[PDB]
Amino acid sequence: ETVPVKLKPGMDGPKVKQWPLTEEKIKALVEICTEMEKEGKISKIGPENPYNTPVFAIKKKDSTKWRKLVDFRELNKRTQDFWEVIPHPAGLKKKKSVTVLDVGDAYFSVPLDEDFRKYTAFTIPSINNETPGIRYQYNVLPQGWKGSPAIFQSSMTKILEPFKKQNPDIVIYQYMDDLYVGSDLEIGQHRTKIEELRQHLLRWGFLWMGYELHPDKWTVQPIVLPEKDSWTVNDIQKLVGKLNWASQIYPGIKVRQLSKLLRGTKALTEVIPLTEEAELELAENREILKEPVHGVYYDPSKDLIAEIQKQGQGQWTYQIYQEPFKNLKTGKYARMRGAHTNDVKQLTEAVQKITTESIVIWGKTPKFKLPIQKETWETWWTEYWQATWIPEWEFVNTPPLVKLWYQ
Amino acid sequence: VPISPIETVPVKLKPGMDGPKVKQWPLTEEKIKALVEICTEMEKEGKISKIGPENPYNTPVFAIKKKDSTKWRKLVDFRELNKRTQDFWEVQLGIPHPAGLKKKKSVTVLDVGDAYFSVPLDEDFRKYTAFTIPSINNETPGIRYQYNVLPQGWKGSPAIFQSSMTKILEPFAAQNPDIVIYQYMDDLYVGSDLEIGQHRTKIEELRQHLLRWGLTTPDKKHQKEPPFLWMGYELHPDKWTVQPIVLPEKDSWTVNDIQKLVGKLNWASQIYPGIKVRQLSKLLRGTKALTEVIPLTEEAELELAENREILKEPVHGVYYDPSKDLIAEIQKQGQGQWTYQIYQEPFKNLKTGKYARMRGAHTNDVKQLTEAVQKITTESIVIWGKTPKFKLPIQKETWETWWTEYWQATWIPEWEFVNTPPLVKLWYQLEKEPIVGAETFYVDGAANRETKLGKAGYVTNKGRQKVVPLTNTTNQKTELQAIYLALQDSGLEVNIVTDSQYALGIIQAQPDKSESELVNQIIEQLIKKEKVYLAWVPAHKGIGGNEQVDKLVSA
Ligand SMILES: Cc1cc(/C=C/C#N)cc(C)c1Nc1ccnc(Nc2ccc(C#N)cc2)n1
Ligand SMILES: C=C(C)[C@H]1CCc2c(c(C)cc(O)c(=O)c2O)C1
Ligand SMILES: [Mn+2]
Ligand SMILES: [Mn+2]
Repeated sequence: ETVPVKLKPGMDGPKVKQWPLTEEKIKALVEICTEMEKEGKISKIGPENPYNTPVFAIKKKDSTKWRKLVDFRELNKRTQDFWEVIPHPAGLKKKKSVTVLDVGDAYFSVPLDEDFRKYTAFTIPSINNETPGIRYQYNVLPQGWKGSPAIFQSSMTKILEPFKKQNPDIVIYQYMDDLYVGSDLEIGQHRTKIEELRQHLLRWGFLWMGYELHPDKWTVQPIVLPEKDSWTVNDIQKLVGKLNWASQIYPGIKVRQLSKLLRGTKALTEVIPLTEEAELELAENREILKEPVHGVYYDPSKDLIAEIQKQGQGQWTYQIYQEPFKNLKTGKYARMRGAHTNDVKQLTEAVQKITTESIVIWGKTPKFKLPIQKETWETWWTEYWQATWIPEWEFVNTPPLVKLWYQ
Repeated sequence: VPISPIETVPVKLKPGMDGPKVKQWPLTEEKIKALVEICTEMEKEGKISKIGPENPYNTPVFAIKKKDSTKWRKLVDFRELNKRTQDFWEVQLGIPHPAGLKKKKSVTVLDVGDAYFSVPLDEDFRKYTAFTIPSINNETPGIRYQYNVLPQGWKGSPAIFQSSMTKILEPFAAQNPDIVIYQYMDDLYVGSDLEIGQHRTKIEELRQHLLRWGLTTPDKKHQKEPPFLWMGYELHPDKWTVQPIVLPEKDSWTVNDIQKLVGKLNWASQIYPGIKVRQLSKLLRGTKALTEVIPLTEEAELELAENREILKEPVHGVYYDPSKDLIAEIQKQGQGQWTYQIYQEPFKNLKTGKYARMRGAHTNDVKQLTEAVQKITTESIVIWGKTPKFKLPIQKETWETWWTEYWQATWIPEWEFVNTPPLVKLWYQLEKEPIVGAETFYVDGAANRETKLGKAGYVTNKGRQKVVPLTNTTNQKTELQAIYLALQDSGLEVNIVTDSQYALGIIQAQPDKSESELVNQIIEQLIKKEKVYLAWVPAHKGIGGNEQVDKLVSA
């Protein structure tokens, strides 16, 4: 049977243009859709259906099996809002380990309400516009649709009752196509319970992949002031600048003693010995920075904003917040990936990592502000994307001064 | 002999709307007899059907003489029904670009101006297509008709016809992967490479395939044969171009004339290499309104004149050979203009093109080159489904220095340096640490919001000082002026300390050309220095060099 669904009142279906696809992606999508059509998952549609949602292809990693990904951002925003009868696992973020599981295939075993199907239309375009684009619409619950985990909930709730009752300490959370499973087990039983879980699912009617995370191992990032034996006028100028900035987050910060070191027009490279009034003030200020911020709270009706700064030689810093200067999370990615060759691949990898963390902690994705030209991002993100969801984003074109102060 | 019917598409009016109820216009006795004759055969052919008085919808019908012929033609004005008809999925959004097509030995053109009326219109939607032929003298109830097939002029006819035609051709194309089929309009075009011997066979098989739907296709030699005039181009069996581009010879140019010229040069730029249009589009800075008869700067005539020497003789592009690699070459022209050519074999261009920077006051060559590359990349994906290999005028070393130090993430796909001046280069590099032994200039500006008077100056560690009185100026301006003074009065190496976020935001943006001559002067100064370290400090935090110079310019 089919639980009904409608759009938010005011609102017609999505009419989003399909963006140019490379030849490799088109062949992959043609092959995939051909077999999904055979299987009744999707059906060809006519011109009386004016809706459209973008679609592209992504090879999950270290592999050669393409996935088809539909960008339901617009439909999601546009489809009414599906309360049931979750708010959040405040302890998923606490659990030693967490394994992420692709359970999206389950969705294709529930039919979609015939009156809503038209809204899931998508086009596989042709190179150089030479033949008409192949049009299709979903007949079953589609992956990437927010209605999808919601409607299927009931069915997933009872599909997991056995495992959940026999393992009352394991935390299982579900976001879009993804099942998040967290436990303090030692990292080898943890795997047994997982590869159990899926055998317990793959009985129950590519879920073999795993992405292990360690929330207890994340990796926050306060502000730090340098510890030096000899300070030049420039070191002190940079220090006073950083402290002036931090005083916008922490009220007790004070500079005056450090500022009064730089009395006179001195050469930037001149060494300046610190007064005891200075070295006290610097000390009290270090203390204040070890305390956490004041009045910082999450307000689940508000959007999460994520900012990212390129710190060079492969490092990237970021902050998540809802209110300016009220950081809920800050971090750094002095990882490898991506370069030393490719800036954009690194940025794409960072966005995915931050999104994953945001899902685990608050159960929703943040709106990204990206240090890159819109034209450069749009032309390349899909070539490195590997997640089944897609967050929102906007572009930053003015270099932020606070760049250094977060590294 | 049985024939498969053509399934109809369910059509609806937009929600909340009802059919059209437009009044029929009064016609001349002559036009009515003509319409009656015309409608009579259409009805005999099944295209339309007489309807009762129940139907309350109406659409105006007209009669237009055909280029002064002995014949008449009927025009049903569906503008009003079109506003109330649902939206459809246009699958002829874009036309394919000539540079993307494959070369075909043989290409036949089959007409289907008849198969268009074998396409039925959804039964429940027919009532909305009602129209009325007025009666002679208005003495009898006008003849009422409604359509049974896709009406010419109705919003959905194109989409429904094209999709119906595609659905029929779908199995033929698939089964015959050695031919290409394109449904532009009412004539069907089929190309191929196989010897004309068997290419004629394929055509006969297609006509046979179309007979399954009782669509006949009319067994003559269509008037259309290579070359074809299509979408502003000339398509030939092995080559393509634009059509004829002719630049008027004029003693007077008015906003329109220049807009018309820019249009031709833009359209021509896809195959004619080198085309420039900056000095022209610059003369149309921004108004709506023809005409004005604006004059041509000594650059417009020089830049345009160079155009004529490009379009002097015909230039043709080749077609795409999938088995061969695509290569894109870019050259800087200056004034923020760039030109590129895409080819697979040396000197044999598939297509060419230009790029122009967007609105902005500060920019640099590297950023412009990058934008050009992204544009070419996108266009390439659309036309060939792949990214070309790039040949660019910039040294690998320059590019590396640039992207590793730029605050934004950036990327260019697989490319190679091509040594053809003018090369793109980095004009100056700020230093990462303060310079030892170099004089430290603490700069500042200030201006009175009201009087607009300000001061710009600096003080250094060596006691050097300066404060200059300024008129007609803003805070942001004064702060840029102070930096300029420090640059002017310092040696080849220098440390500059400012408190202006605005000035830093501009130099951190790393421009090599600007719309503000102030910034241009500064740029010119940076270029002449050996080493420059720009430092920033917060205003009013009790700092030397800064607290002093601030007092000197505040007044
Ligand atoms: C887009 C298109 C327009 C017309 C025609 C439209 C009109 N009028 C005719 C055809 C057959 C096609 N389609 C394709 C697809 C792939 N390669 C080609 N090659 C190709 C086309 C025409 C000539 C010529 N002469 C040579 C090669 N054409
Ligand atoms: C509140 C103040 C002390 C005044 C006076 C100087 C002054 C002020 C401001 C806003 C900005 C500057 O960049 C600056 O250099 C100033 O000297 C404001
Ligand atoms: Mn200032
Ligand atoms: Mn000042």
